[PDB]
Amino acid sequence: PISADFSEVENAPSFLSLAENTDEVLKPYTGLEIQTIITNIVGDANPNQSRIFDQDRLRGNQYSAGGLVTQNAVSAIPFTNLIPRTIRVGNILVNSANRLQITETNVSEYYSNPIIATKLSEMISDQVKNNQFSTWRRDNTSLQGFNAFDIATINTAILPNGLSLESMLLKLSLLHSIKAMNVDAASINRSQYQVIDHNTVPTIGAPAVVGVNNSPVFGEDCGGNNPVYPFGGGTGAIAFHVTLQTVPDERKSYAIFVPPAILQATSDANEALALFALSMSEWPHALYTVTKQTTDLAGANAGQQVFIPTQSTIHIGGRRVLDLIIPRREIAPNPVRPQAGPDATAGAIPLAAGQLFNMNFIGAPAFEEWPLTSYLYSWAGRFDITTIRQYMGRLATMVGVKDAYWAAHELNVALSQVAPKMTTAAGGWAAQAANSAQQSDVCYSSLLTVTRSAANFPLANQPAADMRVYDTDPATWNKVALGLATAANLVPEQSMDVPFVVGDARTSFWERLQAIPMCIAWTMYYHSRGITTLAWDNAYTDNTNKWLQKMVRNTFSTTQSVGTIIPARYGKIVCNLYKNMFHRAPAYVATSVGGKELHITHFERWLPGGTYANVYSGAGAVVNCFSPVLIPDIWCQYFTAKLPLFAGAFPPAQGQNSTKGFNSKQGLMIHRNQNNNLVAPYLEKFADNSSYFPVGQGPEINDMATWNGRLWMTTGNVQYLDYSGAAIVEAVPPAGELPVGKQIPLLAGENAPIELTNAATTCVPRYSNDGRRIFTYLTTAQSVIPVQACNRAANLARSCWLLSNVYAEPALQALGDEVEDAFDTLTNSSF
Amino acid sequence: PISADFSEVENAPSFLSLAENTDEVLKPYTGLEIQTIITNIVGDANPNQSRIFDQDRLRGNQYSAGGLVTQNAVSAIPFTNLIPRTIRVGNILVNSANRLQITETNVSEYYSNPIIATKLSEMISDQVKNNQFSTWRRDNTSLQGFNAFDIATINTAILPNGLSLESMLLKLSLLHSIKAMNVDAASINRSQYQVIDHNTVPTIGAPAVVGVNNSPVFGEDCGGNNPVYPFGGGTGAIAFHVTLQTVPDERKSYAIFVPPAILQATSDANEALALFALSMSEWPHALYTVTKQTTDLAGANAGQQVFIPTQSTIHIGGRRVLDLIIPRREIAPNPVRPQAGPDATAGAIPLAAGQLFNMNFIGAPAFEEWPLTSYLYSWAGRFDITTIRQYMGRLATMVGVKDAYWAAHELNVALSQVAPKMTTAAGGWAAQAANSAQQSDVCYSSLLTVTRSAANFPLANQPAADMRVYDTDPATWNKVALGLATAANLVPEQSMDVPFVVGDARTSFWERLQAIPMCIAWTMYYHSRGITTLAWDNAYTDNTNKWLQKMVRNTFSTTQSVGTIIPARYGKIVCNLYKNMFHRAPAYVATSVGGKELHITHFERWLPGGTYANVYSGAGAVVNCFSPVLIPDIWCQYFTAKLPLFAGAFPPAQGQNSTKGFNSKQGLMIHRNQNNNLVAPYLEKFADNSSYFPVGQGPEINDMATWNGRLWMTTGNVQYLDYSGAAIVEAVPPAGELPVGKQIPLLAGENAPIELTNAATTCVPRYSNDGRRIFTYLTTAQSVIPVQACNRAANLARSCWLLSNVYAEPALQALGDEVEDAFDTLTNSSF
Repeated sequence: PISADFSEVENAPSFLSLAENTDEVLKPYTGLEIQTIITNIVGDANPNQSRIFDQDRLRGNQYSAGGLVTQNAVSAIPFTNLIPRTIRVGNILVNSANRLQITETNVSEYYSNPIIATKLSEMISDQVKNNQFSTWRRDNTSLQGFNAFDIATINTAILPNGLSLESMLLKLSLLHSIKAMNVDAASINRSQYQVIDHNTVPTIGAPAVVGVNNSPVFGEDCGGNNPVYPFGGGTGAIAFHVTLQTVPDERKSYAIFVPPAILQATSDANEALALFALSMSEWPHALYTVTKQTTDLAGANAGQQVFIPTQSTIHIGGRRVLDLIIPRREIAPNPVRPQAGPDATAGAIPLAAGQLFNMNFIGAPAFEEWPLTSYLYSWAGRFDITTIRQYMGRLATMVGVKDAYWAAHELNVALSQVAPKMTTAAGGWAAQAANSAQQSDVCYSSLLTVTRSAANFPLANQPAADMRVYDTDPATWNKVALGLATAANLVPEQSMDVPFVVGDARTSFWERLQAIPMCIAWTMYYHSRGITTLAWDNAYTDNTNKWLQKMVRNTFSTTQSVGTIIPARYGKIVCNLYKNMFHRAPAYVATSVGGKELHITHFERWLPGGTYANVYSGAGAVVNCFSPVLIPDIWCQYFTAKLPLFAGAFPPAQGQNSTKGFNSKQGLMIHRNQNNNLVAPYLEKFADNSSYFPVGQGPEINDMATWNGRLWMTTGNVQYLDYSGAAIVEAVPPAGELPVGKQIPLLAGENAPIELTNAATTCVPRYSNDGRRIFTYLTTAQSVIPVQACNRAANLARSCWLLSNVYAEPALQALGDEVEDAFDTLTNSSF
Repeated sequence: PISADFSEVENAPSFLSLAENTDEVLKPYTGLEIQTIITNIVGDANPNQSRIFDQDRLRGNQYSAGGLVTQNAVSAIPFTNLIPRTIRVGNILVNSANRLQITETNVSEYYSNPIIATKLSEMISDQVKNNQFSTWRRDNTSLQGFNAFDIATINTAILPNGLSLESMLLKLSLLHSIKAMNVDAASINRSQYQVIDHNTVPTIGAPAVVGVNNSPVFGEDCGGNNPVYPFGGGTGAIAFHVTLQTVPDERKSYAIFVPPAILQATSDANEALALFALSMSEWPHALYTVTKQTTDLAGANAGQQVFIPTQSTIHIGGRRVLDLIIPRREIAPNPVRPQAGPDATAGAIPLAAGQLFNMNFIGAPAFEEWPLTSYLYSWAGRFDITTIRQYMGRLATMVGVKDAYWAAHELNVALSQVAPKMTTAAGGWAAQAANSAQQSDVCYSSLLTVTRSAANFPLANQPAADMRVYDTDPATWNKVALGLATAANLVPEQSMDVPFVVGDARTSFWERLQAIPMCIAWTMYYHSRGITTLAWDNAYTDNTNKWLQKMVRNTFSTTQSVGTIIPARYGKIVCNLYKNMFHRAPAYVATSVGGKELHITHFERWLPGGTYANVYSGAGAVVNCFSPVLIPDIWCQYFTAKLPLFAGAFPPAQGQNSTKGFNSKQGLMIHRNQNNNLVAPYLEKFADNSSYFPVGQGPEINDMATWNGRLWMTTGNVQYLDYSGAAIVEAVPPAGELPVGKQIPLLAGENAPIELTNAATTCVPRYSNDGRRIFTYLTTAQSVIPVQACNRAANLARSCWLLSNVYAEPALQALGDEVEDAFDTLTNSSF
């Protein structure tokens, strides 16, 4: 919450009390909490009436330090899943001189929720089979579409993991988030076409065109019609078998049963084989683009920019050769529909390729492999989000897809909503230049720089992994999609129990708002202890200060117990800084060591390797200091139930008292080194007895003093020196300049932020790369009013927002269970 | 205290309740109370870390009447003991075209705390002496360094006064305050080199050079090496005798015993004869200068200004011929060390004079007189404040010097910290011009103009006395420094019991802050009744209005009872306006009528003769009206525990209500004379029934109406006319202009005061020279919003400071009893 006076800066919760464990069961963060503040929609659903195109930013009055009120001053929503591979430089479109930002997961099978053979599986073994041991009979007890010698080779030795529908449901959770950009124009913001390319105005009118393999720079049309995989040059292979006898002799264990519940006479019914073959194989199969008509700032040069979404750059899968076994009607003996296959058509795209598809091959003979990047390229303009929604409802009737899609969905939001770093400026609204690394350099919500590609596409290098995600194995999928095994995370449901995000037009708006509390929780994690940006980068193996290696060691997921993931320590600190600070729990998955079942969130599955949230200067130079700051503060304050005390709104100037500090009555002291000219704030009592941290000590979490340090570097002329006033190794901003948010184009009657209002002031540097303590200093002449404001005998004029705090309770309808519809109050006893 | 809202303007204490008698014992005003607000030092002692050079002014935010906030706007500390005898005119140094400001005391012996012969004195009489009346023996019962016929002529008829160590301890309290300007550069402010010469920047680096008899203008090098006294051309005479038999036949009663406790093998031990001969004789012996390297505003013309401190212009003593009797070792009969004198050396300065000292004469023969202005000129570069401190500790071991030095020290502060008058301007920060009487015209803290010299130096005119101070007689000093008499103010002590100001580098900073509550108490005395400046000047003998003669008659110390000072009436009003308003008592001395012992402060020992605190206009013209206003208001408000209601901060504009007034519900009425155009505020009910005061009536103390009169002359267009709107004899400021504080040079990021913020608004004129009442008027058109603000139906936009009230409790350590030092916790039972 933002502050009305100093008596609620002072009576704000601490960090240690707000990072404690919580035993409450909390509702999921739906993204509607930020929505019902920054838009005209407070109540309920609105089809096309609510113009979300214009409602894309934080708006409010501001109050300057000089006593003036700015009327309509805006802060951008700082997250988008769209990297502009065509940049508007000099009011005209040119190709990007920048590589594409790629991520990579760490897909591996772990001990999920345990699995058990059903009464059908004990029925096949006990009866039938066991009874063929006396009758000399080799009859067929065919289950629904498969041979008895196909079920008999699967009702066998079961792996003791249990499956997690996570990788296939992130691919479904991911192509959904791509294919939901072409829904309308007044349902997708214009700010999220302007987050990186800020010299750009997209248009109401023509919607976005979600294309595939048509990006104009650095390869990236990975076979525009001769398609390969983007990660690794190769085309894969798919084969549609009717028996396991046809799978040649080599694979036969990798063979995936397509269950007959996902293909019924309810849809196109042959697109569902492509969503199944796309969920089970590999992401990405192709490099999707989003092309939209844009215009420059005044509006002359209307062209079409090419974007590439971030979730088409996430390398997940490792299954490139699929052998799919198809249900054979009711019951038939083993044999162009040889054995009564319902279908296997190619698609809708003509696809002149290496096997030369013509326009749409209908073919399910015995072996006869196709390519897989080709077979998925043909079904790349057909995957609209309504079809994905009803496919999810057909999945939900046989397995439990409610909680696993929401965990996979905020996994998508965790590694897909990606934000440009910062720019250091004095006032408000600085950005970068065009055709430069600094405009396109970009970070996660975890304050962690996204790796861009090193060489031209399709890639042979395979960069380091970023996140540990699970996967469906084919061998357990073949028996849980067939009634032969069951678990507690796999209990089936109805299509009403599909989450609200699926098949809705408002996903590109909601998913960029779900990523803001992730960066608030990581932002408050990285700012309680200020280790700049250099003592985070080369911190994993520094032989100085064993404390710092323990910090970076524990933050990441590098431990195990039995064959399963032990989640990270200190990512539960971020999770508790999410549940306490937002009163809403993030979605976990299950992992079991043995018996004991414990929970791991995207807060606990990151991996080491990679630099952190850097800040740039006005001329593009690196200012690796402060702390890993991303989005501007007011996001890390206003949209918050309980923000810890060191991060706080400087309260408005009401009477004679505006902004004060914390003095030696709270256990603090002034540093006051060698020279008489520069003095430091009221830091801790340990600050004068250190000067360099001991090899197992770090910055003590004091929010009286971190407040009191950002209270001094808001003055506008500070230097970040030393215990003795000497320089540091770290790059310092050129003046009294702070990291400030990204500037987007304005509208009519709508202003830019004024002075340290769209800034990030909380990033107080306290721990240099060398292990020495960083002190913020002022001249003796220019520190009298800050020292007396700490002593409550003066006041400091600071700028603020003129908003008020509401923070409503959760709705739990979210446009996803509108079961009030009159035709099921009467079909209600039958459920 | 400054006001948060109007409900604490209204609920402020009155004048009559705040001038009442108080029975509390209060702590002394140490000067640390102003310090712990206007500087970075709140806690404790700081050797050279704390740069007091830059921490020399009141700093804070301001709020204009137009709703704007000024960030760092400064008010100067308006007191210094340094008159610039070299003025920087046109960025370059020239000699002053102005005479030197001189004061003069009224040294006389009064009935102090009574004195009584000890057991040693009754031992000399009863035994020895009385027993020589039977034995025909003329033996020597020598006490410590003197003959028995030297003690026998002093153990005699004792005067019934008792001595007061006041004149010698003001001379010691005075040369200390001169010789503490050469301690450092970052321990003395730069504002106090800029109080009169405001076109000047002194430098960190080279310290001040405390010279002697080297001033370049109007004589003032009173014998640069042939030295005379500055007050009266003459050189004096000193003689170092060993017996009273050598003192020729003429003086012999004026002969001063030098006690052997001030000269021990602990120091130079011969400088203490010069501090003794300087305490006992005459002030000043020479005209000390303080030369410091200064630079102009931008910084080009680095030169050295010559200053003369105010306490080297205070004429105290009347003893020009000293005959000092020296202790003769243990025991020896009467006789270049003839009779075992320890020493009598000349000094360190070569001193080509009328007796022609060469460099350092060591000489104690029998009579052989030296000059005294010569003997003290040689010990004029050696009196550093550490030696003065240990000399004070050697005095404190034999007599009680704790309370008498503090009374003599705030006597020094009372008649040494001296401030330039005012300049009338509309906004903030007006000063005077260079090489003009008006820049150098200057006042006490008692709102009383300092007399400058009439003719060239050494002076034969001897101006009128300013203050009644006591003195040590030699005849009682010869027996209280010898064990023959004792009193209650003379009980001996330890060197730990020497006050904290002695020998510390921070005296020039602390003494200018001790003088601010003196001028607050006198400022609130002179403003409760507004008698302008003309009915104070020629008010002592005006045959009109017997009330006014009683005011000026009683304010000054012109009464007696028995042979001792009766202190002034109405200076106890100022003393009670000090103890009630500051919760800290000023240091008294003792005077006894007989039996009854009563107390007289520098508040009760001033003398008539002399003009009062005039105000100048922008062009230098005299504006003798208002009331004797000196320092700007915020000093007479913020640094205050309980400021009476007529002086009050106009509260800040918070909501719709900012500043209101007092109407006929509080017993007031509007004057409303002959013409319909000009109307006056809500004055008293007596204001319309007077028009001229009766010959025994004066302005009734009403703080509802004095507030309401400064509430109208803050508007910016008033005239001070009459009962009928006619002019007055007094000089009126040229427009709606008020007396405003002195402008000093600014620093980086540091502003000037804006509009009536560094002003003195409390000086409401209410009593003309003619005995007629002065009314403040507005036009009928421009008085509707003030009248309705009095009726609480409107608001007035006034400017204010954005500070807050703290006013801490006294410390009582003050860097003067750091007895916690580990080597006397173990030597603690032995004290």
